[PDB]
Amino acid sequence: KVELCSFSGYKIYPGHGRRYARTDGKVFQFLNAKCESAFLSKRNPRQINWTVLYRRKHKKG
Amino acid sequence: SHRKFSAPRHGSLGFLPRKRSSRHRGKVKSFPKDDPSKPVHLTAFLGYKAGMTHIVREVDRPGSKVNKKEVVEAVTIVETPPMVVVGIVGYVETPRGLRTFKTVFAEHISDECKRRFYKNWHKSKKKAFTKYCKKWQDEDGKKQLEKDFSSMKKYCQVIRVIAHTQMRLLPLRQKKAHLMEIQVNGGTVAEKLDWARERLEQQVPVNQVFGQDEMIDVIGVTKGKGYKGVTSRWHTKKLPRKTHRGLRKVACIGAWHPARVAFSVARAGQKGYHHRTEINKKIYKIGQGYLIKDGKLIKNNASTDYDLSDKSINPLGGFVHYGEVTNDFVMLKGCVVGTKKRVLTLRKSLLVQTKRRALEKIDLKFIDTTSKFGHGRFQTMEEKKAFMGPLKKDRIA
Amino acid sequence: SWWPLPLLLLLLLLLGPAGARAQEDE
Amino acid sequence: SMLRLQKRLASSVLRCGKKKVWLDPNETNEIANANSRQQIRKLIKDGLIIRKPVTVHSRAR
Amino acid sequence: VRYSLDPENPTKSCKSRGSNLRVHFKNTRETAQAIKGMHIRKATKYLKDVTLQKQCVPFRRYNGGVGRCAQAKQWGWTQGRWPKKSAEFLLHMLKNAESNAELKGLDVDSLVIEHIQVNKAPKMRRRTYRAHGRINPYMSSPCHIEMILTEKE
RNA sequence: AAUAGGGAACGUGAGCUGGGUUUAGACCGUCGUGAGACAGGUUAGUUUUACCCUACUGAUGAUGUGUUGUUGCCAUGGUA
RNA sequence: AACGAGAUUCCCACUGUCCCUACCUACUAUCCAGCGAAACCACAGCCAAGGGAACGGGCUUGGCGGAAUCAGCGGGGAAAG
RNA sequence: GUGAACAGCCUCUGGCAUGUUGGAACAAUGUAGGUAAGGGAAGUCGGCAAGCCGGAUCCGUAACUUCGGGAUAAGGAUUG
Ligand SMILES: O=C(c1ccc(-n2nnc3cccnc32)cc1)N(c1ncccc1Cl)[C@@H]1CCCNC1
Ligand SMILES: [Mg+2]
Ligand SMILES: [Mg+2]
Repeated sequence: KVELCSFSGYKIYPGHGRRYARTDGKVFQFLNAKCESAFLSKRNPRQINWTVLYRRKHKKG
Repeated sequence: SHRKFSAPRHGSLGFLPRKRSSRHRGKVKSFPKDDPSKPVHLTAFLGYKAGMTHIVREVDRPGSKVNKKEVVEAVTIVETPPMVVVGIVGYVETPRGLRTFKTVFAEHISDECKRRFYKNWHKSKKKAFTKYCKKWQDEDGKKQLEKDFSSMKKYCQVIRVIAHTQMRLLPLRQKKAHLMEIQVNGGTVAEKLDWARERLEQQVPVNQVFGQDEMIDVIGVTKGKGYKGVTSRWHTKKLPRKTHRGLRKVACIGAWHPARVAFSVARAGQKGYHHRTEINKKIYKIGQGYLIKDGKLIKNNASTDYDLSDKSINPLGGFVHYGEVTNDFVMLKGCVVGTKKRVLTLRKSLLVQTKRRALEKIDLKFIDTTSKFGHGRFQTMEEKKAFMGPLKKDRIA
Repeated sequence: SWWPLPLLLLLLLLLGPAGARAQEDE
Repeated sequence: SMLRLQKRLASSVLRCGKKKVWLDPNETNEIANANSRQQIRKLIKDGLIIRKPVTVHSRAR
Repeated sequence: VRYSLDPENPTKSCKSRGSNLRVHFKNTRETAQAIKGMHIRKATKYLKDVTLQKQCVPFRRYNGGVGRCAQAKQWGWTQGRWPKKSAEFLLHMLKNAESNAELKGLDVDSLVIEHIQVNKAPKMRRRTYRAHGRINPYMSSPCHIEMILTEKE
């Protein structure tokens, strides 16, 4: 199954990336360590530019 | 006396002259021993590894927890253009071993065989086999060239085939063909020799030699690591930090009374670039590469029954350090001896096995061709600019 | 010129003592 | 063509350091013909030996 | 003066000598073996290439520690080295030999280096300063060079 | 699975470490008139050299085939 | 009590000390041009066993024994001082 | 200039050619400097070595005490 990453909203193919689980039962998907680190750096995707949630708030392409 | 704590030998003494091998092309030390009850076929084949990807497949295995689930597997792919048969060798059995009876080369020989017969193709007059091709055409040489087949048929009992690769179909720099010498294991030695007289100077593809979900050997020379120390060549333990004159050394290298260092001890030298044989590598897919121009270029590799997408197995951005695979390929589960772009010889296994891991049918579901030149996340160039959209790339119309 | 001059006597003086000490078993 | 003397004599008559003195490298043999301080003062007036001012050390920021 | 092994015909001969000159004996011995029997227009063209490092000198006798080059395969040897000072002095009096040849009236398209030997000169000393207050010598080891040239026929 | 016993100059300090022992400082106890003594206790205490020969490990090469090249065979040695 | 470059035991924090190593950087080592020593040295330098001043490199009986060398290496020379 | 500062770091006046040599290469082993997933003394005679903590402001500080101390105890919060 082909999923989406929980930080940047890009698409993860099976074989790639890393999955993360927190003690409150939430499970997250990351496709590289650039997305994995900023999630662990208590940081919100909507400010950084390359992510999909930035392309949705601002009317980008 | 008596170490107080048992521990086994570091490294194997069965590979003990850890030496730069005297060959770049892997040498088949042993072809599969035959009986004449089988139909006539080849046993070995040259190929060049391009790189690795991974895969997804619905693995059928009753008993296991792997059963009826998708499981990723590392796969290498090996670019194999068809060989071209040039020579026939005959070996007569002696009480000292095999001995080459004589050889017969083809009526007219390619450019890239002849380049292998020189150390400087530039300075050469390109003169090899020029007087040998004129005994196929004169009346006197032709009756004693086909006499050398009839004497080959009478005395020698195992025959082999000299074939080379077509380097023109490859993205490398080399343009010297690699000239192998591979054993035919057919029926009688008359049918085994007539099968090669039929098919001199002709192509032999890789699907004619090997089959899908069949298990072979891989012979090649390893990645060369250079002159490395005791703790990296032999994986010896480091000494503590407080050690004067060095950490990465083996401390004692012998007792007093054998007053002489042993071969069994570990000491520094050349690591890597050794001739090795991996056994029991399963073939996952036989490729067919970049066919006829009626439909202009059907790429169509890595397009499984569950994919149904116009893909090609060369990844997005090309194979790193290799090039771009336009030929047939064989993809093998797991890691394979050698650097990228290195000649490795595939070979049918000597032993027979059942084991339930051989003889199982593998059916693919997915091959990624994502970019290996970074943390690539797209698989075709169509897929990217659907997601990425318009850019400042075109920006004129 | 040409004819130069003599140098100096070596005048060596002893120093070290059986390397780094060391005492035998008692 | 050793100009080490005239480099020294010009730094003592221009009241400066050895670094500061002398632009124009074309009149080599003329200023090598000097050996006096009065010879070196007639080259100051003829522009062959200049003072080459202080490296800028702006207190602006 | 008198040399080693005077030539069989001093009419068609030439000779040159350099004494007490500060080169290494062990370097100059082994490039004099490299041009023994060699024609004078080939020995010059060889000796220029030793300085340019296009063609090396095989160190056969005094070879301890000498590295393995690729350019010594021509000589049938493994070890070689490119002494440019040593190939400059016996190129400097290779010119002095052919200066005497036209001065006696000889043809320099026929001169071979028949006889060239190198033997030791008296050592001259200076000193180094080593650990714990000691003195050890830096002794220079110069050489005497003599060559005999002869028209070939 | 089992946590068998040993040897190789009580293997192994130009391989290490220096805890112990085993110099010189100091403290305590017993002993001696005393200086001092005590495998009795405690504490602080410089650990040098390979570039030689062989051995071992890798690296060129040597002999022989007229020269030179490609493809090979396996004596023997290792071996999981 | 205060203070110790004093001796010791535990705990928290921290960490490649360790599991178990890996990679990068400088300076070398390495190769070249030049310049260039010293300790050391009976003769020398492949072993197994025997005998022997009881632990040979040489001697006896066996095993065997091709030039010339390079980067390392620390078993031996009961290595040097 | 920064700063509590004759600290450290950077520059001007004034000096110098990198400390008795240059080139090419970037193997081992070293010397000196870093970094490391998960665990955190399991290493070791011993937490040796390295790493943590560190400035200043606002709070807040125990046992014990020769009432002076301890005490920058400890433990937090902040900093453009
Ligand atoms: O300098 C020496 C030193 C070392 C060896 C010799 N030797 N050894 N064998 C010798 C034969 C002849 C002559 N001298 C010889 C001489 C002196 N030191 C030293 N090292 C260890 C123990 C004692 C000392 Cl004093 C110093 C101490 C301070 C730190 N740096 C080292
Ligand atoms: Mg075989
Ligand atoms: Mg391993």
